[PDB]
Amino acid sequence: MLNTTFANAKFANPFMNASGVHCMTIEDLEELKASQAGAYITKSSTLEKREGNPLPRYVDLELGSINSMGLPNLGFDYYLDYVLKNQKENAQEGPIFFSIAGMSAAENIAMLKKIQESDFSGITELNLSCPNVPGKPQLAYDFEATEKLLKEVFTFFTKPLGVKLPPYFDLVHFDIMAEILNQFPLTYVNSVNSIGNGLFIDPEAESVVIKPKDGFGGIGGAYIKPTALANVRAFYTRLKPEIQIIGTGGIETGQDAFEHLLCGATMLQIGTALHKEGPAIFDRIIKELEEIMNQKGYQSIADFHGKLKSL
Amino acid sequence: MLNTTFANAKFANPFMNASGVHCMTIEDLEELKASQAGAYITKSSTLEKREGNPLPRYVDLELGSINSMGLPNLGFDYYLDYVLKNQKENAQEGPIFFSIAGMSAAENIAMLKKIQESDFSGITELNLSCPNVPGKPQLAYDFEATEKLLKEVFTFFTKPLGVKLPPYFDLVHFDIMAEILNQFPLTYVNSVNSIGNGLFIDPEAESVVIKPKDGFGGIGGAYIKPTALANVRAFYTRLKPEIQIIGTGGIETGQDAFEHLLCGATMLQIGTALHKEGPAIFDRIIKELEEIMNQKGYQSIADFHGKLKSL
Ligand SMILES: Cc1cc2nc3c(=O)[nH]c(=O)nc-3n(C[C@H](O)[C@H](O)[C@H](O)COP(=O)(O)O)c2cc1C
Ligand SMILES: Cc1cc2nc3c(=O)[nH]c(=O)nc-3n(C[C@H](O)[C@H](O)[C@H](O)COP(=O)(O)O)c2cc1C
Ligand SMILES: [Mg+2]
Ligand SMILES: [Mg+2]
Repeated sequence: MLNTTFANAKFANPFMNASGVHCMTIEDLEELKASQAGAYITKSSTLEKREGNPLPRYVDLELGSINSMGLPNLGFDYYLDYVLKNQKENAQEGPIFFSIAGMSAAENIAMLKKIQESDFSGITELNLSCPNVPGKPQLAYDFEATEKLLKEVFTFFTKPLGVKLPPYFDLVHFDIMAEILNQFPLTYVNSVNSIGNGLFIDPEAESVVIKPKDGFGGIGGAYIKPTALANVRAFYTRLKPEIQIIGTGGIETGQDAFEHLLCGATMLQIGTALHKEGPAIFDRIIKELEEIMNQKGYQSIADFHGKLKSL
Repeated sequence: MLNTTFANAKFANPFMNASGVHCMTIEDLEELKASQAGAYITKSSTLEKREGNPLPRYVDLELGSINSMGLPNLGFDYYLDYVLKNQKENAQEGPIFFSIAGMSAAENIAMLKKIQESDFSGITELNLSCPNVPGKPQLAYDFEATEKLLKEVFTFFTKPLGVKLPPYFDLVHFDIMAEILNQFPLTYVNSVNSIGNGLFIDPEAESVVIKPKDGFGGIGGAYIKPTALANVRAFYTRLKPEIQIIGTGGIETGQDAFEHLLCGATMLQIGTALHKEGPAIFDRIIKELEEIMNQKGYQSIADFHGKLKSL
């Protein structure tokens, strides 16, 4: 019942891991391949391997999570080499997603050039929103810089490309971003990355809970679902139909998934919940969503996709 | 134990209602005066009385609330007339706060000029962040427009003035705003107003829960505490000491209050929790905070104010 068509490809279901969660190593990736996830994406990579920020840098919270990982990853070449080899095995339905988060415009262009020249036939996700890199603000909050980068990207990148965006909180910002994005042959928009620079405090110790950036980190989980749903819906009613949407944020139950789909998301990514539960979450949430559909008499996501009703 | 000095005035405790909650009518205000709240603030007013947005426009949520009130208020003259008469009675310790949220720069300047010319001896709060006025984005997200307005304001406004700000999620934005604000003889910064344009969905009805703006509304409550604490802390380490801070967002228990104070807030405002519990909340939360202080051996807020520890 969850069969999904996205980026002109077929997926068994819309569920995926969110970049950064359970996708650091080849072992992690193979575990996602073995799970019931409809598709999976690699950890955002940089040209060179990164150790990331000092620990502790991730903490589970009652209402979600907080983190400042600092883009730890095994490097662009590691992930490219992996996806290229798996591609040749045709051992999975649906292409693999490849996330990149260059430390600079030049690095992003360099990696995109390499992907374009390689035989990679999967999907690429350009991360314009990492909120945990010291001294490096979220690019997608600089509309001018974002448009400038994308224009250069599309002068050469012809393969499927999506952009991971930070959350927006003003309708005019959605209008501005949509106008910018609609001018490009983008495959999709992924809303949203973590709510940036939040803070969690241990009242007993009177201190923060993560070491980097004086305790400031990206917030995920139940805390951000209202924002995530709003972003998915706001872009759904503004983006040209050629640009599909991946919904990310606060997805833990079939009900949460149902809500994102009702808003307009086609694919769904799970971050915090997956970090806590492991790959087994996919089998659980798929069953929860199917139960909701069965109760409503729905046999396909098309029966309710994007049909959220206004009052 | 909670005696507080703010804007050169003395308050019995730091607790107040958040503008917009339990402060619409004179009756509401008198109820706050009768409560244990250390101080209170009026509903943000406009030059003309406003009916606000269509109902339903406010809904209680398990993790907080969502709303799109649309600035319903009885008009500037109603509130000014009230505070002026109440001022003459000397029936309360600490000045009353007066919030204004003009529909335009001209409207804000007009109200500020009227306050300046009146005998009002209390504190004024300029709302630069209402996220529920259709076609009117949050001014504080337009740094240029914000600085331009404040420069004009301070060419004539000499009375205590604070600004209610929306939440920021990028450290560079805190830097930019702090630089702008530090050039003025501002009395305080109030962080934060609601997380803007969030969405809540009733999965059974497959629809939004508020009527205006297709269901998009300001999010308050537990959902936003991480963001609220971060904003209070980020400005505390960036603002010149002359500018104090009012912490607002996700305050429901003494522990939540303790956390805001630990971050650097001097006064504390309660929105969602007060909306749900009523003025009795002040008695409860004051006792909860005092119990926390007693267990830690603290006899004054100065014992921990702004002392949040980094790792
Ligand atoms: C530990 C951790 C690491 C993350 N790293 C990345 C990353 O490398 N690239 C990216 O686009 N998003 C990253 N994110 C953000 C997620 O992809 C997702 O957007 C966020 O957690 C919101 O979803 P959630 O509510 O399900 O957690 C990370 C999140 C977490 C919790
Ligand atoms: C029903 C309602 C009305 C509000 N109206 C105003 C307003 O007129 N002026 C203002 O500065 N903030 C207004 N706010 C926002 C609050 O002052 C406060 O910043 C927000 O609710 C975050 O605090 P909380 O987590 O305790 O609810 C309103 C909030 C609610 C829930
Ligand atoms: Mg599989
Ligand atoms: Mg009283």
